Amino acid sequence: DKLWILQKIYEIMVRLDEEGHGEASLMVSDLIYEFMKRD
Amino acid sequence: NLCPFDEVFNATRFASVYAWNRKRISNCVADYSVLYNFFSAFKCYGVSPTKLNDLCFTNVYADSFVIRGNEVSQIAPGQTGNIADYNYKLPDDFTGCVIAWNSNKLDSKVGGNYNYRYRLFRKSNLKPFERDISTEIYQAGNKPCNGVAGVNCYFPLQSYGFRPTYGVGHQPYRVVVLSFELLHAPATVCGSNS
Repeated sequence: DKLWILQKIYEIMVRLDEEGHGEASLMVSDLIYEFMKRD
Repeated sequence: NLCPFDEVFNATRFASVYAWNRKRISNCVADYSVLYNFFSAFKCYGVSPTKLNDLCFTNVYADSFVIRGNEVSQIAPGQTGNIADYNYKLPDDFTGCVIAWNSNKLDSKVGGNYNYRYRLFRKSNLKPFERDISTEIYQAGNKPCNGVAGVNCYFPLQSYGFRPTYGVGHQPYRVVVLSFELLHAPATVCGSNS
């Protein structure tokens, strides 16, 4: 399923923001967009 | 009776892109030729700003919001991306002007400016000039979310969290979109050389 790896990616985005890595959080955000834009 | 372009470009607060602001401008005269300096970066997809001073329109709409620097290229006709699809969408036949400028010193904050957000999840693309300000939990899987974020149940908006130390591609940019509407009605917005 795509749901597990999506959740893990989403959790990395959240963790990066909580630890002050905001810029890197935005780059992971872009990956979420591109991933869900697929089939 | 001059058009209030100063309240648009030089405004203190700017909206988030998901809740982009629209200011209807009418019943006034404006000098579009001075808009080459109204720091900036602008592109008109219809006639030049000089020819805009010769034309009149029923209403002029000014849309304004903040996004990342690397997302400004999405504020153009025929573009796709996170912003174009889910936040602010221009039609393929857009013939107005797009103006954007770096706003790092105003919209970034040490520790992060969490006021500005964008929509990351949506069940379909936006139609041109559609606005979506809903905050329903996006259900990515088949289990219900019951109105609370959790596994595969994501709050649909994400913050940019702008910080002064971001790379220029990730710094905030204030964007102003001018669209020119000609209805079957008195054209009450004219240029300088009209």
